[PDB]
Amino acid sequence: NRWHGAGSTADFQKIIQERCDTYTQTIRPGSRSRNCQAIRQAFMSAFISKDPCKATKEDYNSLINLAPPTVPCGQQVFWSKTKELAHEYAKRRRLMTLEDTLLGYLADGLRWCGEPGSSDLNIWSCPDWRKDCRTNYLSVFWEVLSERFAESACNTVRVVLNGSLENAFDSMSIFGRVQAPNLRPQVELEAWLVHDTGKPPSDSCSGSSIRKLKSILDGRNVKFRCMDNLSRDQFLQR
Amino acid sequence: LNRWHGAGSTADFQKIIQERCDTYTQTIRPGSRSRNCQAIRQAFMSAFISKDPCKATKEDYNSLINLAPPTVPCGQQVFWSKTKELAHEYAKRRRLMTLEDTLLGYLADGLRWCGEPGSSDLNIWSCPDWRKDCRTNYLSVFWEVLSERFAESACNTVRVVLNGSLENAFDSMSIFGRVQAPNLRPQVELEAWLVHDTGKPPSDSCSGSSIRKLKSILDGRNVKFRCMDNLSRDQFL
Ligand SMILES: NC(=O)c1ccc[n+]([C@@H]2O[C@H](COP(=O)([O-])OP(=O)(O)OC[C@H]3O[C@@H](n4cnc5c(N)ncnc54)[C@H](O)[C@@H]3O)[C@@H](O)[C@H]2F)c1
Ligand SMILES: *[C@@H]1O[C@H](CO)[C@@H](O[C@@H]2O[C@H](CO)[C@@H](O)[C@H](O)[C@H]2NC(C)=O)[C@H](O)[C@H]1NC(C)=O
Ligand SMILES: *[C@@H]1O[C@H](CO)[C@@H](O[C@@H]2O[C@H](CO)[C@@H](O)[C@H](O)[C@H]2NC(C)=O)[C@H](O)[C@H]1NC(C)=O
Repeated sequence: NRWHGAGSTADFQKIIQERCDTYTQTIRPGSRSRNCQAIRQAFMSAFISKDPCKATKEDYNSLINLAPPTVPCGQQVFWSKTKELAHEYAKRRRLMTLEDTLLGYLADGLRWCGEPGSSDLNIWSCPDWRKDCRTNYLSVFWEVLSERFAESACNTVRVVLNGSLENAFDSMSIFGRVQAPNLRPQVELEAWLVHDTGKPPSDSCSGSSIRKLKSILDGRNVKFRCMDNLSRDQFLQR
Repeated sequence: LNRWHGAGSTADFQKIIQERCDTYTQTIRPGSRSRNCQAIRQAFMSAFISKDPCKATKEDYNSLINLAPPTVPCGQQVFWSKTKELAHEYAKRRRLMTLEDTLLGYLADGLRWCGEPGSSDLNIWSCPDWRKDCRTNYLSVFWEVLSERFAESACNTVRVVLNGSLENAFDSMSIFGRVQAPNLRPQVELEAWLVHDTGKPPSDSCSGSSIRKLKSILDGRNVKFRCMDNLSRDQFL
């Protein structure tokens, strides 16, 4: 197919419904009950048969309202450029990243796109964010989910950043661009800049990029505590 | 066209929306960054103009709510039902926030609006009454959409000001009842303040039908509940 991105995950619909069952029954049973058939149907309806490069935030409002990415106060974890580590940290400390919310869990690691005049997914290729269009259903999903995740944050939240990069805070990242500026006001944020096993840090809490982050948080009336110069192992020990 | 049961659209609706948006974003609650009030007003108009006033859906307000979500800091939220004036004077004095203190709630408070298919203008003549005409009207749908997100957004300790004075301080069919209470997140703690007129005595209290009503809803959602009754209008304020 013509897009520069990999095609939709095979059997997407089955995966998201089975993941929904597993999540609602065995991961976060609670609660209030949710219909996973309805959630799957809402997920498909958001993007199926639509122009794969005209995704808007508004296409996802209904899906999100069925299961907002809300995490109990003091359990929320943000991350940027630290995928593996942040999730290991969350899993071990019993915390929740975006990928641990119902909708994040459904979509984590999946790919999807549709095609006008078709009720099927495009399993051949999907729009690439850089080569094709930013406004694609995969990228917009994560942007909008990220935004609501940031909005619903409460009490103490933590963020895991990459101390082996020149700028641990990337203002063009999803964290920098969508999450930090939408963080609920008056929450408290603790940041951990963590470096490879490995090697001396390339960024710190005193670096320019973190000062940029503090400036955004000052604006959101968010108290900020930053810790750095820790290796992955040292971090996971504290 | 004057066929509906409800008062027509507020005259100057568009001007009023723009003025209030400027006031809110510049003088009341300046944000950490700017919101484009022209864009907000355009989105508000586009939601309903030239549409069947009885075919409103929540989706019609997606763009608008995305421009200005009615969310606020934990512990800040004041809910109300049948206690508008009291609740708002309460909120003001304690520097808390009702829905009407959010950007969109502030824009829309006390206004009416509806359109008519094939017309680019508001219907100044009449608009659908939510009882006598249709529930799916742009005025009722707006408040339900806003109310739901505001309730969703609540965290830590939040409060609701009830009246009674009424045989049922908690009306299960009010917006608070259908839409707010049932959308509070688990572990949120709701304080209910049953305030009678003062005024001769009450009519309802933290014991009654109406509450086993509310409390029941909170239970089963995992919302903690504190009910303070036997309070007057002067005590409370
Ligand atoms: N500012 C407002 O006009 C407003 C309207 C509706 C709802 N709210 C939000 O919900 C709560 C109050 O609504 P309520 O229905 O619990 O309280 P009432 O005093 O019973 O009603 C307030 C106004 O809403 C109207 N109302 C109630 N149900 C509907 C409906 N289904 N459709 C249109 N209007 C309705 C009602 O007639 C009254 O003028 C309050 O916490 C606030 F957050 C605000
Ligand atoms: C900080 O960022 C770097 C760059 O992304 C990460 O290193 C990559 O990690 C992946 C996943 O293990 C490897 O497959 C790549 O080979 C690595 N790329 C490079 C350029 O080294 C690193 O894991 C991050 N560090 C922390 C502490 O999260
Ligand atoms: C409880 O409900 C009653 C009835 O709505 C409220 O009384 C009204 O208040 C307004 C504003 O002062 C008056 O103009 C109306 O005449 C009143 N209506 C009736 C039927 O009395 C009363 O304000 C509410 N009490 C509290 C504590 O909010």
